[PDB]
Amino acid sequence: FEIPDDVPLPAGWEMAKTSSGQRYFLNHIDQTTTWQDPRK
Amino acid sequence: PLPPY
Repeated sequence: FEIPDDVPLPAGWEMAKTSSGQRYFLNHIDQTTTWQDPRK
Repeated sequence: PLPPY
């Protein structure tokens, strides 16, 4: 149902850039990097 | 692919 309007990623998360020109999401909670967010 | 932390 449409997109919410609160926060893209929870705490311990850092949207950053990897590969060459794509924004990833540096997961600090479990040390990892995902292009999409766990909560949309 | 993807940056391995």
